Amino acid sequence: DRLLTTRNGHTTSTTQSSVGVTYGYSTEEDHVAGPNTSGLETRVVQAERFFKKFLFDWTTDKPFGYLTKLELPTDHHGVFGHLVDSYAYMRNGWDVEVSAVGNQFNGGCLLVAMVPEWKAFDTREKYQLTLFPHQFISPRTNMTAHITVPYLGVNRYDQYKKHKPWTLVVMVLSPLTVSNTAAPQIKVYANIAPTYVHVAGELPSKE
Amino acid sequence: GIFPVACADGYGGLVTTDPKTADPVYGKVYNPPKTNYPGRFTNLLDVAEACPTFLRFDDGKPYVVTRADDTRLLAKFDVSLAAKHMSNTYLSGIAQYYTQYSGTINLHFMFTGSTDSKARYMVAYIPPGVETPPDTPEEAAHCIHAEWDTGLNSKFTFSIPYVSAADYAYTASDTAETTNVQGWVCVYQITHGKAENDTLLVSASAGKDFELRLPIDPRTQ
Amino acid sequence: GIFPVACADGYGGLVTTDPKTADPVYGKVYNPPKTNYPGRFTNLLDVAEACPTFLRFDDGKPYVVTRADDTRLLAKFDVSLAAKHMSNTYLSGIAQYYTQYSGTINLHFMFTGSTDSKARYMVAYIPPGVETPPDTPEEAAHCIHAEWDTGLNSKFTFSIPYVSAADYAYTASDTAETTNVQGWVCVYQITHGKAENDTLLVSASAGKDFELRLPIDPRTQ
Amino acid sequence: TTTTGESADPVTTTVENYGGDTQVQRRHHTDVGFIMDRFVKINSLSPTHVIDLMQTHKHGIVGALLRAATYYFSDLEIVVRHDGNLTWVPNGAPEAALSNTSNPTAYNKAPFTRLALPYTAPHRVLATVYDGTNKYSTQLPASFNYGAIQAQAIHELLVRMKRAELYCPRPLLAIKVTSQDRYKQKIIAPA
Amino acid sequence: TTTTGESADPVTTTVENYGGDTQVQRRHHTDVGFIMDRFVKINSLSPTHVIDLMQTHKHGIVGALLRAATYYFSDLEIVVRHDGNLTWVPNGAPEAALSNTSNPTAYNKAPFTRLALPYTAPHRVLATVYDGTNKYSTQLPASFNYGAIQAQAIHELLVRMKRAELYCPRPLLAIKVTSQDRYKQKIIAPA
Amino acid sequence: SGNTGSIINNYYMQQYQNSMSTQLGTQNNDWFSKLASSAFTGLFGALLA
Amino acid sequence: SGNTGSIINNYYMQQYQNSMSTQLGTQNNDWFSKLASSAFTGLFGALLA
Repeated sequence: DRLLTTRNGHTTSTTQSSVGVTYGYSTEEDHVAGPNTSGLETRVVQAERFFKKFLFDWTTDKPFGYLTKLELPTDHHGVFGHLVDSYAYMRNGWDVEVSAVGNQFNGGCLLVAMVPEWKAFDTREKYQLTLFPHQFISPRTNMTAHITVPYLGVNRYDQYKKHKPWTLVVMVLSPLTVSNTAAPQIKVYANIAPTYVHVAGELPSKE
Repeated sequence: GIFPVACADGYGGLVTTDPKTADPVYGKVYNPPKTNYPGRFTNLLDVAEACPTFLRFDDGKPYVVTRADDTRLLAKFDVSLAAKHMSNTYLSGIAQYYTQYSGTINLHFMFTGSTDSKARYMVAYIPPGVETPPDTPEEAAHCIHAEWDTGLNSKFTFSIPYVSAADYAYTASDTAETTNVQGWVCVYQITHGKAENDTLLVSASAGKDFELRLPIDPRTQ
Repeated sequence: GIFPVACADGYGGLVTTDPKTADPVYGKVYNPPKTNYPGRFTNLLDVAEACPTFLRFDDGKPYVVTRADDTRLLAKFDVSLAAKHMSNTYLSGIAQYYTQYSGTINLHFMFTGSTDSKARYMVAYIPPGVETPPDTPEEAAHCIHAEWDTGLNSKFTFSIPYVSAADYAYTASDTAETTNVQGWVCVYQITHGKAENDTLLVSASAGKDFELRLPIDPRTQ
Repeated sequence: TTTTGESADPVTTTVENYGGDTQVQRRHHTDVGFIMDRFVKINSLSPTHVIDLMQTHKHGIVGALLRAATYYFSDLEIVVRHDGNLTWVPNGAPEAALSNTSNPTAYNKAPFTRLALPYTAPHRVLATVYDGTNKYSTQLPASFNYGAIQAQAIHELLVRMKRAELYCPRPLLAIKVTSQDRYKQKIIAPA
Repeated sequence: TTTTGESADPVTTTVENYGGDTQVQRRHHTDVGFIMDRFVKINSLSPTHVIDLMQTHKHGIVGALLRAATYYFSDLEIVVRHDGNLTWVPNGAPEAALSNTSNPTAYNKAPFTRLALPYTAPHRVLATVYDGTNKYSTQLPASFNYGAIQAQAIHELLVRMKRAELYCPRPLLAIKVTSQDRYKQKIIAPA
Repeated sequence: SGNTGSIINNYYMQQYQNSMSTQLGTQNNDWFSKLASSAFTGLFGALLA
Repeated sequence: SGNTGSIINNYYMQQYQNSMSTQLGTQNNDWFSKLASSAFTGLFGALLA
């Protein structure tokens, strides 16, 4: 029983096949109160909760190297999204959980990693994608991957509408294998939650 | 024998801002005493703080006039030391010699009206991120802002906060820069009573944490 | 008089890797604080140890597939940072910038099979001295080797020992080099049950005593 | 040693597992600060040049290594072989300033000019890659530079990272191998 | 904060008024002594030149800054690129003295000559502007100088204010703006 | 000092390197420093936070 | 330091030779060092030597 239940605000998620959580680059957050915000930043806890996003269909035909990515933050239709439209500057980290649920009779292996400052990777570079915070998902072992990362970047605060620091990436390491008893394919979903949300610079009304 | 020494290539050239001193040639001169001479200043910002100077509006006046019509936006300008409105201030005069800055810039509004002229104003800092500054107090109200009315006290001071991604900002503006990188300041007139034609003088000064770094000689010579 | 000094011939030229420092010209700049910035690394090998990366096999896959036929040699490769199979690893990425090395290189095997796919593998280090690596587990058994089976734990790690005459070895391979100077690594498949088409991911990382010396800039520019 | 590979938890086995002795190692040469601390040539040049460490060659020891990190920080040293006097200007300066002498200007002295320059950007740290959707009003922000230099002509430019700090490592590749087993090349040997 | 503007008493509000935190500042770069302490070029030259800091360019960092003060004081350093030997003479000397060698004369040594000179005027301090109704028996008193120099030819003259002291600040102007909002100009950026 | 950063002591005596200042009686005569430090910082009136 | 081996102290003050780093509170912030030192070294399971 590798039973883990994560909580973010009024939302919870529990897995019975976890392999732990991978913390990336740091285990804490840098100082969220720097000179660049004067004293005007504030924390908006109502945004620290899970939202969902479909990633892709893990099918037998997708080979090693097949890669799907999701640049964060992404389109949000909740309070987080409203924040992005109401404040000039924000910062937050991410608590990511990804599911690739098929069954024990499937085979293959996915690599899920959080990458800072994305750039399309050369196929040779894919062999070294493990230098980034990551975790694997292999049907014989687990159905969930969980990574937690801090905010980072050259600016203590950002303008998400112009730059996306983190970008989630899931890639086929070994192709999915199916048998008569396995799931025919595996839909991969993401359950993400922003952490330590801070905003600064109240923008005007659009009216 | 004598001391071996390697004269290194790459070193020794004169550099206009070097940290050395020349060799002297005319020694023993005692200057006339200048003890306690008045008006000395040792840091530009000390004066930049103590002596506020005027912004430039419209025709080229250091003030804003109360609108008699239905428009409430008295004035609007880029939060930039290179702003047109800031072009005559001592603050910008200094700023041109530095590459970057950070800190608070303070604005001062001084009503010039008659004893029977009354008004209520509002100043707001519109951070960057919006396409165009709001021409309405109602829309601007959602920003960091302050309102104040006319009375016994003629001056009202407001601090424009430093809020940006980077810790510092450029004092200059690049030609590719469409919208001002640091946002705008909007001054509105909520209302007035018999205040037509009366004036509002606005000036600016450095705040307690205003800072300029990286000296630069940019003017055409 | 003044201090006599001999300016020595042979000294003073600039050398791209010299241990001196230039004379400064623009003083007193205080940087924005970067206290506690995440993900810092101070020695390449710290990451080379913590982050293993993948070997390249066959078509160009980071894994080996279980043979359904009667051949048991899953893979074989030169123990060389210049090995073809090692060409995509971060370890080799670093190694190219150094002339020599010594130490343990660790290999990691991670079974990707289904819960009902079972297998037993064997890895062996064939030191130099033989003409060709054995294609049989039986022959390889006489070398330093390890066997392990499939189960609850997917990963199995093995250390390739540093065994050579000299204390160090070249990271590069000379063209005259026929047989790999440091030997080979052979991965065998003892057996498997319903494991056809299943995969074995193999990666590599630096060991506790892995060491690189003598920086070098060898790539064509 | 078997482990749960999926967790991505680091595992470093040692030769002791089968009877060996792990030895002593000395990793001075792989120290980041040390390794990046040498001069590297900048190939593209022009009478007015804006110092950008990314103009460094991508396979050069410094360039490759720099690119194997997402964020960095350092002071700098430069060596410039130029005609006429050399004028440097800090990050953020109007190009026009380069013409003025009161900005650090080094008067020509043969054979070249070696200088010590400070990090002068407005960010807490710089990046080698920047995923800007825009970053405006493989393009990196204009602010990512070490100032600019100008002279009647600029023949050579060597750059040296002092006090380097690297963060968030990313892919570092070796020469791709076509040869069946190893990449073989002529290694120096006495004649 | 409201106040009685008319009194001209200084008022410095802070962002705390509406919930902010005033930060830390470091004003080394705006220190008078430091800022005026760099070389500046003197454009008009002639085989016999009387050193006058006002010949400095009015928009140059040093010139502009100097002119933004009514009274000043400083020692001086000069760099002169000349043909033949250079002779300097203190404030108050008959022009004829420049021909004599026993006055500080620096024998030609390539590429130029760098010297350290003392304030040598007879006044407790000098001025950048002097409202003389006459001042005789935009013209500044003859006594407002740092001596004179002469050589067969004088190609360049750089001057450096040491130990500067500025008093009674006066107007310092920026480039006038014609553009609707800001003065925009090409700022250095990597290519 | 301002823009001078030599660790080593000067080779020439002070009375040659610079002119000697005299007095008739540096001090904290910094009108502008005093002036700026004397600026009203508070808030005139009653507050309701 | 790295690749600097001068026995003698520098002639120019530190504030000129280098930029001054500031803080808002070097340290043992070496994620990767920690990471590498945390690697499992043992052997999972029972041993029979």
